[PDB]
Formats: sequence, structure tokens, C-alpha cells
Amino acid sequence: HNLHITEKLEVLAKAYSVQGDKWRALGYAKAINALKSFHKPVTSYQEACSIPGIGKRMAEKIIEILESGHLRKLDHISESVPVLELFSNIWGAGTKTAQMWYQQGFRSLEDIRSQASLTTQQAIGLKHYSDFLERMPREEATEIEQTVQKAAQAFNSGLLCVACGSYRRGKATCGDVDVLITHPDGRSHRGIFSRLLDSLRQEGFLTDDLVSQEENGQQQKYLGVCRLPGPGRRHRRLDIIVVPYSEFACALLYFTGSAHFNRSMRALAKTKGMSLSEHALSTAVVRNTHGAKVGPGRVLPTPTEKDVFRLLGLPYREPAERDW
DNA sequence: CGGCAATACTG
DNA sequence: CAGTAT
DNA sequence: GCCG
Ligand SMILES: Cc1cn([C@H]2CC[C@@H](COP(=O)(O)OP(=O)(O)OP(=O)(O)O)O2)c(=O)[nH]c1=O
Ligand SMILES: [Mg+2]
Ligand code: NA
Ligand code: NA
Repeated sequence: HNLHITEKLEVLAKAYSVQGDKWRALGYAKAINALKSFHKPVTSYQEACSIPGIGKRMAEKIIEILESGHLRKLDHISESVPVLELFSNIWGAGTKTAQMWYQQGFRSLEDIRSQASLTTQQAIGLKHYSDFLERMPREEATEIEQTVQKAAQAFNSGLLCVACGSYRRGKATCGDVDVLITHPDGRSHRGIFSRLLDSLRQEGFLTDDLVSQEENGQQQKYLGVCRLPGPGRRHRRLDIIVVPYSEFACALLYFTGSAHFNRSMRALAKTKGMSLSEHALSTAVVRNTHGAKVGPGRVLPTPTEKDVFRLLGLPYREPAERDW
């Protein structure tokens, strides 16, 4: 909700991110993800330090954007950054691949297309490069969720289908469509991916598969590309997860996010000797001196999302209140 | 000093 | 496993 | 980067 001083920081955060300095980029993310949820412009160095997420190092940079109106750090960002960002926006390519391609002399998508060795996923990502950078209106996301739900309830009307992610958080636009599928009887959700996916392929709704371990009967997620019928339609990313009714609440909480919200909640659980994943909320978890899990602990009953919050000693938050 | 979420595929 | 993804 |  404020301080365009962040637009200068966002640039650095993205630079460190594409370059692989993930932890540093996370630090900037939180500092920025904070300078927004805040209220008044920061006018003092000590007034910065006071904000949770901002430190002495960050404050000194927040003073050069006000006292000087410009951050000199941006003037020394590697010329490789724009290219690394270009490359890492290819679905399936991350910082490691982008850096490798850059080191190999590649500088444009034309270079990637004609000379780079692409994985199957990356070839799909490049083929839909522009489309994958666009967000769809939530109205279209509804159409996509309904298309999957109809095909699902087609072979089992008992299947519960819910659109999660940014859609459930009530955003105006959606990057992809995240559909969670389960079954109230807690058993019939058995290997339905085969039937659902082949049904969606049957009607030409699915165009490309990115992640889909279909040889496996334990498949949990399907990440792919779909496109609604008619003219003026673009390819949209689709992410579907089938979960046992037993893990419905945690799966719903997870898939709804946001990402930063999930990380915050999971971090809280850890401080309480507990653990949260899309599968369950556990207590009495044993972790070594490195926060690594050594002992599983006990799964706690979590029939509903509110239960998870309750068990964590947190007040319930509607999906729209989790848009962190 | 050293964690910063916890998990699922791919090859 | 590393890399990438949610 | 931040912070316990
Ligand atoms: C990326 C990521 C995501 N999640 C969860 C929580 C969100 C859902 C859906 O992710 P998505 O990227 O579609 O996000 P979404 O919120 O739907 O935003 P878009 O509208 O799709 O961009 O997955 C997570 O726990 N950790 C992560 O690192
Ligand atoms: Mg989404
Ligand atoms: Na990418
Ligand atoms: Na497959």
C-alpha cells in the first residue's frame, strides 16, 4: 500500500534472485513485503530499524533513496541480470540453468531456441513464453475450474473440486489455476488422475504436460497447460492435486497459500516443536540442532482449516487475509 | 554462527 | 542426487 | 539481506 522506495529495492531483490543469492533475495523480499503492509513513509534511519524485517544494512539503503532520491547500488548491477531474468522466465529453467546458458554465450531466446539443449519441460515453457508471463482474469479461471470439475464429477459425482491459490484468495487475476480434488468418503480418490487427465485430453482441453507421474498410482500433482475453446483464447497453466479426504484441511490450506503465508505459518509451527505440510499438522516433532527433522512426531486431527490455526494458537484468517 | 517451509517430480 | 516447481 |  505504499513507499515507491521499494520499487528500487524490488530491482535489487530480483537481481539477487536470478543470480542465485536466494537468502539475500529473501531478505530483501521480506523488507519490501514489509515496507508495504506498513502505514507511513519512513523518514528516519532509526524509524527504519523499528520495522520488523528491516535492519541497519537495509535502513542505510532506505535513506539513500530519500536523502538522495536514488540508490547507487542499482548502478552496479551486472549487465547479465536482464538476460538471466529472461532465461529464468522459461518454465523449467531456474538460476542454475540461466547462468549456464549465459556462460555458454547465449543472450536471447532466439539463441536458446536455436542452440541451447532444452529439457522437455523447458521446450514447452519456451513454446508458451509470452502466455506463461500473462495472468488471466479470475472469470477465465472459473471457466477452467468448471471444466475440470465437470470432467471429474463425470465419472464420480462425489468428487469435491475446489479452485485454490490466488483464486480462492479472491484476486482479480490469476497466474494459473490451482484445483484441489478430493472425496468425502476418503477412498474413492484412488488413481483418478488417469481417468480425469485422459478425459480432459479427450476433449482437447489439455495441450501440454509438464509434471505428471502417471505411470505411478501414487501421483499427487499434475502440472500442465490447457486452453479453453473458441477464438481469443490463450494457453493457461493448470495445477491439479488429488488428495485423500484425510488431508483435506492441510492440503486446502497449503494450496490456498499464499506462498509467503505458508512459509510464515510453517515457521511458526517449527518454533512450537510442530510441523505443517500439505499432508498434515504434526506435534512432538524432533529436530536436530540444524532444524532438520529427525523425529516425525504425532499427526494432529485437523478436520478444518480453523483447526490448524487453533492448534497453532492463531486466530482464523479468511483466504483473502492470507494474501501475503 | 547459521537458519531462513516443506514438500513433489524429473533425469 | 541437483534443479525446479508448488 | 534479517534475526535469534
Ligand atoms: C510458489 C509456491 C506456492 N505454494 C502454495 C501456496 C499457493 C499455491 C499455488 O501456487 P501459485 O504459484 O499458483 O500461487 P498463487 O498464489 O496461485 O499465485 P498466482 O496467481 O498463481 O501467481 O501453492 C507454496 O506453498 N510455496 C511456493 O513456493
Ligand atoms: Mg496459482
Ligand atoms: Na523458470
Ligand atoms: Na509423465
